[PDB]
Amino acid sequence: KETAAAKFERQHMDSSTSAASSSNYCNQMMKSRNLTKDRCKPVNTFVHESLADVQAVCSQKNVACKNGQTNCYQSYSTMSITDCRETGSSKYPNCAYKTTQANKHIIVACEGNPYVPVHFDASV
Ligand SMILES: N=C(N)NCCC[C@H](NP(=O)(O)OC[C@H]1O[C@@H](n2cnc3c(N)ncnc32)[C@H](O)[C@@H]1O)C(=O)O
Repeated sequence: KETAAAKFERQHMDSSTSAASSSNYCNQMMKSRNLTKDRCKPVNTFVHESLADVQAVCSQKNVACKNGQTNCYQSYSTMSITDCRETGSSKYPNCAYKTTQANKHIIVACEGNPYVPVHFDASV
């Protein structure tokens, strides 16, 4: 059964420098990562850094999470990311996305032993 850490990897990790894809990065990735299965996940961030650099964020800048938890962490360096956000005409199961590429500081929530990212909180 998928661990919280595994799920963050499937949902958010795409280690590859930058978005690369055949047609439309978000439409393809949101499908392939199973984020269109039971509905159109409305917004999803992919991170294009190594797993090691992302995991490292759990010991970087401690910040409050959007939901009021205190177990979130902001990266010290900007990171390559892509934002996927569902278009207005998107309707499950015909999920369609707008692709926005960015280099920003990521904020992840981290949990467990070992203490690793389980949730993608914000980009700053
Ligand atoms: N709710 C926040 N802060 N973010 C949700 C949208 C951002 C989206 N992050 P995500 O898919 O990794 O996580 C969203 C889910 O995470 C739950 N969630 C919100 N705060 C959380 C937290 N502090 N820790 C674990 N899960 C949290 C939300 O209810 C959503 O179900 C992204 O990819 O950009």
